[PDB]
Parts: sequence; C-alpha cells; structure tokens
Amino acid sequence: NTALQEVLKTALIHDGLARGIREAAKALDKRQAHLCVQASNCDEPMYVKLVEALLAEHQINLIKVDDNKKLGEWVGLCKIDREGNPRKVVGCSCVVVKDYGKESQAKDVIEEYFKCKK
RNA sequence: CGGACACGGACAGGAUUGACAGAUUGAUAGCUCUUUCUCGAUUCCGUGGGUGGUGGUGCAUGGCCGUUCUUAGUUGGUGGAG
Ligand SMILES: [Zn+2]
Repeated sequence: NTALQEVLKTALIHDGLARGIREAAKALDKRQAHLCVQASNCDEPMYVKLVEALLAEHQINLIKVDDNKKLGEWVGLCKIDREGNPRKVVGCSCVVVKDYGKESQAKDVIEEYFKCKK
C-alpha cells in the first residue's frame, strides 16, 4: 500500500531519468541502471519487447504502470500549475534512476523487488 | 546568430546540437549533399516584441572644438533724459 503510491514519488526530485523523444529507450545500454519503470499502455508490443530484451536477463527491474502521460507529472516537466495549462506533456515510457542521492524513502521500492522476484 | 522575452505549436511510440569518409568548395565552412552515428529539453517553428548598425539626418540635438576674436570688449542696480 506504500509501494505504488508515494515511494516512487520520492525518487523523482532531482534524480537522473530519461527526458524527451531521443533518450527514453536509451539508458539500458549503460551500467548505471537502477530501478526503471515502463508503461502498460505502449502502442507497440516491440518497445516493451526491447526493454525486456535487456533487463529480464540482467540486473534491472521494470515496474508496469498504467500509461506514460501519467509519468509526465513524474519526470520533471511540470505542467500542473496555477496559471498554466495542466496538459502539456506526452510523458515518458521508460525512465531510469542513475543514483538516489538521498536515502529518505528508497527502501520500499527495492523491498518490492526481492519480495517476489527474488 | 551573438533574433532577449510573451503566447501557441512542435513535442518521450522520436523537438534539437555536433560530426569521419568521399563528387561538394576558394576553404579540413557537416556550407550543402550521399550514408550514418552522436547531443539531452538545451532548442526548433509560427506571431508579437526586443536587439544590433563606422545605416541616414550635425539644418532634430548634447558634449567638445574651431571661429568673427588676440582685438579691448560687455552688463545690471539706483538716479537723470525721453
Ligand atoms: Zn539612410
């Protein structure tokens, strides 16, 4: 009840992610990948095929979330605003975390990992 | 581009930087082209708006300077004359 709601929010303040239309499916080629997250709304079944092509045989875990636009208020391009339009992003389908930087509430997402995925 | 900002568009399922080789050039200017890797919201597109200019106008001006002007010249106050 803590995993899906707020402990992924606390890993998004100024952490490393993907951003824009040229590096979303990029960070799997690097040896700095912590917890990543992929949408269960992807219009092609080859993009999600491409991200599981690496991580399923390696040390990297995807979280299946609802869509990518709802990750748009997660990535950092702030469109929820007082005098601004609350629909400006078409958000990311695959962001990663290079590094946590702080250790407030990061145990709970990795506790989700080795609880069932072993 | 060294066109700031403001709005909209473009916009993670593909906005934008940079670049080896070669016809390509005056030029090892990725200038353009063929091919293809790379850069991480930085931008790019449109519209308003700045901005820059050894661009005009010295008869729109300021400031400085030259000149009649190297000669002795100039002016109020108060009385007097009109
Ligand atoms: Zn002119």
